[PDB]
Amino acid sequence: NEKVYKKRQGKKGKYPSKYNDGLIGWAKLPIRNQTTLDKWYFDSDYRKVIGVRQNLTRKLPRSKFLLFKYDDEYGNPEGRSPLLNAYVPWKYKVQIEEFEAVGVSRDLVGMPKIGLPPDYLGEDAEPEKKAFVKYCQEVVNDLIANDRAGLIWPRFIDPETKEDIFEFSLVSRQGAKAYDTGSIIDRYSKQIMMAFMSDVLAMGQSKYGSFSLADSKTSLLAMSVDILLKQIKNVINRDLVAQTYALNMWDDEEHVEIVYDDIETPDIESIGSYVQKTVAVGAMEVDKALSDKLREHIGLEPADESKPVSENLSP
Amino acid sequence: GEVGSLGLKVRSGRIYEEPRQALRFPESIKTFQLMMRDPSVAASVNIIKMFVRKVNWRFVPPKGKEKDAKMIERANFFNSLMNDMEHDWADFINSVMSFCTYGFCVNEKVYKKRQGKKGKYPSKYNDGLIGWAKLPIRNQTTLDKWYFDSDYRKVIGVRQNLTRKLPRSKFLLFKYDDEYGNPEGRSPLLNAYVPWKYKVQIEEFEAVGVSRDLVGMPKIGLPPDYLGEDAEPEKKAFVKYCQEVVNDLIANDRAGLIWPRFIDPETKEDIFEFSLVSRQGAKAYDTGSIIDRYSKQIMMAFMSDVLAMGQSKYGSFSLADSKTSLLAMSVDILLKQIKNVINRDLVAQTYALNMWDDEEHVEIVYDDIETPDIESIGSYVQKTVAVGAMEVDKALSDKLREHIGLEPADESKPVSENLSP
Amino acid sequence: GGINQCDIDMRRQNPCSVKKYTEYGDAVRYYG
Amino acid sequence: GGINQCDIDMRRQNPCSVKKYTEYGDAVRYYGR
Repeated sequence: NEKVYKKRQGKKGKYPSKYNDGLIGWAKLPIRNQTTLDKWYFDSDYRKVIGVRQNLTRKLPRSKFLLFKYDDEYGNPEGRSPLLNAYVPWKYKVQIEEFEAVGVSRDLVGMPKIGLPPDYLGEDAEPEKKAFVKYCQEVVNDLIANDRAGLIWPRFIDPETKEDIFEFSLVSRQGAKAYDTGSIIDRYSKQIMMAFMSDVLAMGQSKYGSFSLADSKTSLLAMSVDILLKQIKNVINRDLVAQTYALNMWDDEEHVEIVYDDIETPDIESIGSYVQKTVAVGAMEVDKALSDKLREHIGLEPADESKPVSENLSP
Repeated sequence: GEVGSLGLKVRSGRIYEEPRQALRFPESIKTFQLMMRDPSVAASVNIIKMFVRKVNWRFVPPKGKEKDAKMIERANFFNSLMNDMEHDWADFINSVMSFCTYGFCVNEKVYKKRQGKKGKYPSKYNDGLIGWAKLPIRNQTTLDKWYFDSDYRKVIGVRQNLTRKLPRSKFLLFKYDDEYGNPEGRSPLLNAYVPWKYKVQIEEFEAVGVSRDLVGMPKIGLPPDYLGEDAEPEKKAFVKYCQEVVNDLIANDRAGLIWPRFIDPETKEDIFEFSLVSRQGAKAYDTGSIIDRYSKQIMMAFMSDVLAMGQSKYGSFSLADSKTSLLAMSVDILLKQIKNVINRDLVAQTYALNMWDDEEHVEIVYDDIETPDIESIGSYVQKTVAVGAMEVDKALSDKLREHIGLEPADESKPVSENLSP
Repeated sequence: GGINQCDIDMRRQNPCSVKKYTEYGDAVRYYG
Repeated sequence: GGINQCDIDMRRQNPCSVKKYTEYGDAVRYYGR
């Protein structure tokens, strides 16, 4: 995400703004595509070289863009996508599924089969035989299992070989499929969901977990999301915030960080129980902080003492 | 500054982002109509739409400064102007909900002028102020080309091919899952193609299979002499009767048969038989469990398992509740996305064109899909105010009363005490 | 059996024939 | 059977047939039958 700065300059510029202070800012990209970066430029001993092109040239410098790596362990710019540790079950599942679909497609058990003597099939065959073959073709292409379904077939047990010559029957298989594909595919799907730790997708919301980070019952996937959010926060802090803080001048030691709230509010009843059972005995001291935290847990903002609730409109 | 660019495919103006030919603008429009036919897909993208049409919208001052009189009067102008449009706000949302089926929904804004009966696009109010009317509207099958801008960076303009090529700032575009900043975004139907294609064909094989299950069908075997035109009238009469027997045989009370039987001394086999055709095998794959797997996978893609499982006692659709369902939160992301498009789009256009040029703007908000669980809320406050923590406020006494469905109480008239015993 | 509609209609003209409860096609016909 | 996409169309034109409720390759075409 290449940072593209901006100056208000009283609007009237390439990147218009709305606050007239003539201060530096950001606009446009970010953005950028992963499939464009061709080569990553190193730096001598390979230590701390976060620079790549975007294929005169369009090479970008190290400090102009932000890099968000998933599981950076060896300092590889590409990091490690979660799909990597789910490649194999995916391939197995897709293969088996395609084999299953093909097998269902070619399940020719029960199809009508008509046995005619060879002399019937041909071009020099008598016109009646050609009509016979044509009617057999119509039967094959049109016969269904409606209520007047039936058949009047010619038949003749030849004196020799003691077998009929005209043979109408349904093709039959004398075996069963070795492996049960459905269970295999379900197992591989379960493994895939295990790889991303997204069991809640199939199993459903369990009473032993929740999506609240601040809760004591945070789910594993929620914890992974927390790790991702912390990574994003740290990258943002060391990157663009620092660049804006320095370049725009000011040059203050202490920087301002970005923070994020919770995905879902914790169990309200549990918080209430905790507060009730710990404050009526003492322990936790009531202050403005609790009074705003609980009230924003409800969904409000710190109470305005300027307008308290009436006494008349009450008991 | 802009050392890079968002070059996705740049083939011929048309976005060739998706490597699958079927799922591209000329054909993706064709495919999405097909995929909407299946009830599993259709219900999945219909529950999401229902949620959006259910919530309400109200214009409010920003996060702070809710006390300012100038801001509060501006909201009253916007709220009244929202309903002034010839198509109700809800109707606009319904047109927006083409969102899910295609991934984007252009809406060319049309601005009515000086409020005042007059004409062109008539409207109530006569404060000679600018306003909105008519389209929105728009359909996804009309947009042919998206005009670029030099280096392909930040080019939000497209035509409507007779042709009605529109500029960048004339319309609102909504992106579902904008990833590489492509105009079309990504429809939720995109990650449900594979299950759907598998589900539909295997269903279709099942229906054909039932129709072509000829086990038990009556088969009559006659000597070749009987079958023909030169056969003796007696033989031809026999064949005719067999035709009616085939055509009219049922399993009624008087069902039965009196057939000729002659075991040929040669070959030791009978010549005439009436027999029911029999199969000597079983179908390999169980189609029933196969379809069920894909149906769950389709619902998993849209995270609409509530359609199958049903409403649970630990899941809820209320956004403000602490147990929001996965699907319910998805509409929130969609709901927030529209609010984000509001940034550059109509309100800013309405604000800027009408002049003013104020730093703080007016933003639109949404309410909750369903009211949060009162019993938890009730247990919370009643058992935490007697200890302290909560400071009772007008906001508290208003939200709690609004949860039931009431409005902020007027202190002018209180409830009586003479009856209260 | 039922592989020819013209045959189907011709056989429906016969008055001395049993009347079945449900027949093929009686699910998408406006007038039964 | 039905393999040649060709023979099928020729056999799809013969008036004297039965209107099948569903056949192969039906749900992937918009203009159904």
